[PDB]
Amino acid sequence: SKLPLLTENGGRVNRVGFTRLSREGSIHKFGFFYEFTQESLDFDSDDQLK
Amino acid sequence: FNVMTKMPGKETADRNDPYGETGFSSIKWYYGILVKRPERIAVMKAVAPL
Repeated sequence: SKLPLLTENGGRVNRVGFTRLSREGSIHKFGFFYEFTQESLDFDSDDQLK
Repeated sequence: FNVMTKMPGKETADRNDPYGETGFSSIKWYYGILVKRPERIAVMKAVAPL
């Protein structure tokens, strides 16, 4: 049914148009930490806690 | 006589016929007359038999 079919009287028939889309992507920030006291690394059982 | 031919091909394409199938051939010409002595032209009208 939809086949492009021409005749001898070639004219404004079978017009086609094209489309252009787009794809996005963002950037997000993360992070975490932890706190310690000098009284937790000075007199503590382990020497290499840090 | 002026004869202008445009054979079907690249020379007949347009936004109306993008495929370029129909050509043509046109003959145009000028003609005139200057009757200087109409006294010398003579006509005669009569009917004719079947």
